Amino acid sequence: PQITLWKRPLVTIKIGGQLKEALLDTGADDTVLEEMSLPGRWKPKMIGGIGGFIKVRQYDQILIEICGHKAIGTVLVGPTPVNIIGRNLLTQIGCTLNF
Amino acid sequence: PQITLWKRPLVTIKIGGQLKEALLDTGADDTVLEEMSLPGRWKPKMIGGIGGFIKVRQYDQILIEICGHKAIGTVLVGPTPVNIIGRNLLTQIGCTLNF
Ligand SMILES: CCC[C@@]1(CCc2ccccc2)CC(O)=C([C@H](CC)c2cccc(NS(=O)(=O)c3ccc(C(F)(F)F)cn3)c2)C(=O)O1
Repeated sequence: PQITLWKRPLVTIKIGGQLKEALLDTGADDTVLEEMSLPGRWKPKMIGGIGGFIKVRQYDQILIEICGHKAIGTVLVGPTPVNIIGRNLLTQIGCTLNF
Repeated sequence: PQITLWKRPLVTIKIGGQLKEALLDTGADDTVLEEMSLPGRWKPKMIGGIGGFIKVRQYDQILIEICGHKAIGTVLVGPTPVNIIGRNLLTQIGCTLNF
């Protein structure tokens, strides 16, 4: 698809058989999801946004479908205003910025 | 321009006669720049992101050049860790996400 930016670029994702809404965010290095359970072990990560740093749980090799497109990679879980799909997964589904 | 997302989508902008580097961010509602002076009236605003909220100064009807493309709109100025071009100006240069 081609997504214009007049509205927030919110898509449906699927993770652990659950549908969720997520923001496609080209300013994010990483993908950050609201509190949920994921399989396997996690490792600690600190990430920075406009309001400062947050502590998140890093889960590697997580299956996630984004607007119909399969991706498998790192997902961080922590206090975030919205589920964010960052460049690590935007690259996997073939996403570019065009103007 | 077609921009891949392997790396941070950083572009050159021109604002108030100054050349600056800025992040194209499809997740930001608003454009927010690190501290600088801008002409005209401003009002205080609070904006949220990862890490919580920051206080910014809001300047309307500001002209910016983004990779050669002229855009006018609201520019916020405050303690952001990076210059961010958000959707309010990305729409004006006809920027889309494609996959
Ligand atoms: C996962 C980190 C995300 C990011 C990284 C910025 C960065 C880059 C390189 C180095 C250091 C830091 C990019 C980003 O889009 C935001 C948020 C949206 C998630 C953001 C950016 C710009 C402005 C706002 N505030 S706002 O009022 O314009 C706004 C508020 C809420 C939302 C919502 F959709 F997320 F809800 C979007 N925009 C928020 C942020 O806070 O940091």
